[PDB]
Amino acid sequence: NNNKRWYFTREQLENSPSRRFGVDPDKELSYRQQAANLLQDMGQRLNVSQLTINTAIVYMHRFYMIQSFTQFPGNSVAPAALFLAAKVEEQPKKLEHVIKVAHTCLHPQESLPDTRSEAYLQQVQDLVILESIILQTLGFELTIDHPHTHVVKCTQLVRASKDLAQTSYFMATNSLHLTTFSLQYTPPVVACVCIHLACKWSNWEIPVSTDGKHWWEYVDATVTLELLDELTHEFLQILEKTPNRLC
Amino acid sequence: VECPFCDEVSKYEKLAKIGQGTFGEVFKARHRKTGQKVALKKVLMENEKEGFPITALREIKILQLLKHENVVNLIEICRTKGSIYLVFDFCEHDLAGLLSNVLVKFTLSEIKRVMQMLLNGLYYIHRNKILHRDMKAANVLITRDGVLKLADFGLARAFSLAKNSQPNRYTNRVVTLWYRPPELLLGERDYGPPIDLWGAGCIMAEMWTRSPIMQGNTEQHQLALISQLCGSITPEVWPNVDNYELYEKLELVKGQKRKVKDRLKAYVRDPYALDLIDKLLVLDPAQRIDSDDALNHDFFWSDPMPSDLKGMLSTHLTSMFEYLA
Amino acid sequence: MEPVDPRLEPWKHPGSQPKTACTNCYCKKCCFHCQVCFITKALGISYG
Ligand SMILES: Nc1ncnc2c1ncn2[C@@H]1O[C@H](COP(=O)(O)OP(=O)(O)NP(=O)(O)O)[C@@H](O)[C@H]1O
Ligand SMILES: [Mg+2]
Ligand SMILES: [Zn+2]
Ligand SMILES: [Zn+2]
Repeated sequence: NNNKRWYFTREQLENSPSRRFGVDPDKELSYRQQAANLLQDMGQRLNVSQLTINTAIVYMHRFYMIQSFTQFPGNSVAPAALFLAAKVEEQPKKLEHVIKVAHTCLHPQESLPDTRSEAYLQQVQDLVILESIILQTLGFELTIDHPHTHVVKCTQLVRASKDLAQTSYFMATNSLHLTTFSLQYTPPVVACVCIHLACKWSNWEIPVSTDGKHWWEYVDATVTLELLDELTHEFLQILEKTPNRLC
Repeated sequence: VECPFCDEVSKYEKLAKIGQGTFGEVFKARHRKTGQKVALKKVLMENEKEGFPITALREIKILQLLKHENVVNLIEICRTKGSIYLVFDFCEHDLAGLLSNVLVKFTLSEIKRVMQMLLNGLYYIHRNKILHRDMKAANVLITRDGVLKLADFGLARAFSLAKNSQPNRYTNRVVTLWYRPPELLLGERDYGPPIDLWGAGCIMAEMWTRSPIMQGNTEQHQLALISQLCGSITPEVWPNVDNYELYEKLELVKGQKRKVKDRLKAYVRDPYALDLIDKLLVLDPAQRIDSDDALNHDFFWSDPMPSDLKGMLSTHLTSMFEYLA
Repeated sequence: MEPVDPRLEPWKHPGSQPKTACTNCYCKKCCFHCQVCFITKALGISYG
């Protein structure tokens, strides 16, 4: 159950902590991707690796299977998550550097309170406090394996064209932003889902290894063709519900 | 606030302070239900600015990764509704402790056994791309049952197995001075597993000399002591030692000859133990022996063969009169 | 959005920051500048 600790059933994802406080399903699901966008913004501002970003998101997603958006605004939480994520992925940024970029993004209008005011110092603590709550909520489990590993590895193996490669990696970054697969399937499967998809679009049918295994069998042994079709369909429906789908 | 995965430290009942650190640094304690003996180590945060210390985070991340017979074991991470506490499996003694107590006796066979565990533990952590970076007799515990456990990963960090491309830039001022190898004193920043094998070499001598063989007062005094013991640091015995910035800008006696096996000859005696201590305390990292070879060196496979630490642990008495009568 | 060798250790990973500034132009190519322009522009998602 330790390895199964951060993996949930469709029902568990339904009876979330945010749900118990009147938040609606698609309401929640949006905060998730919103939070994931803010994280991807500040993270490119501070120039923290993609890996620092992906980890900051997985912290986010798990933080909200225990805590509720009600009590912890995903905009307060996101800075802290990314702050912690920096150290963890060995590209730390100074608490101040971050309190800055976090302010540029949630308040382009106003201007940074004085690094001496009561409000500034005050918040420098709110961030610090939040990181302590994120740490206790994730149970101090900080090592995050991502889909991008198994994706790269796999494309190299099938000698996928440069375009299929980049596209499969691109879809893994999105599964993190858009879906909660991160909370339902192991990274290797999600990587398989991303390659199966970039392949539909490329109408490429990866050859079946000489009298043997299918490509996804060199990425994960529990994957089945049936699953990959269901999850792909599931990923696309998510994509179909985004805002703009409703020089 | 909800916290299903970070228990209150109340499940444990404090029993004593282990050592003379700060107010509430390390505590001996027991699980109220199973009675399991643990050691509570408070995550220190007097320096608050970058929030939770990235150093504490590296410890936790590394400890959660390393699980081996010879590596201290982190049970869980607790909290007090604030402080964060690392909870380990309690080990009765630390090597520095036993070595200082000259009333505790070590047979040749039992020292072979201590070095074997120490090096098997180091083989492990290096294997998992981790540098200890603080090897010394005080960070090596030994359980009541005679099992050695590397401890104190507060300065550990991961390293890259890049024989390939670009140079790594790791923090240079690391490892207690008396056990710091040369490469680090000369400014080396792209170091690896050998900095711990040097430290494994000082601790080995202490197995016989009963105390730090190179107690420098300064970085320059340390290199000094190392030159007076191992031989002068020259490009002849350690190729390219030239390149180091500080190589020149640092006083550096140049006539010294290696006297390792001599200076220790008095204490150690056995030939195989002398040879190993000799191959571990080598100036050029690239030539310094490693855990894999050290473990297969004749010292471990020659009479007397390694034995358990039962005897040696019985010489550790309960008090004055047992020790003196 | 741009493939990075997973084999590289954490500290050896390149910064996410896109080479060029983010424009306000909406178009198949400006919508695919980086991972922020794609999430915000093309899919219309925003945190504020
Ligand atoms: N599991 C344990 N069981 C018993 N004593 C322990 C244990 N872990 C640590 N200690 C004691 O705490 C001291 C080690 O503290 P340590 O874990 O090395 O943290 P440190 O801060 O880096 N070293 P120090 O400054 O001496 O506290 C050791 O030398 C031991 O005496
Ligand atoms: Mg210590
Ligand atoms: Zn354009
Ligand atoms: Zn852009």
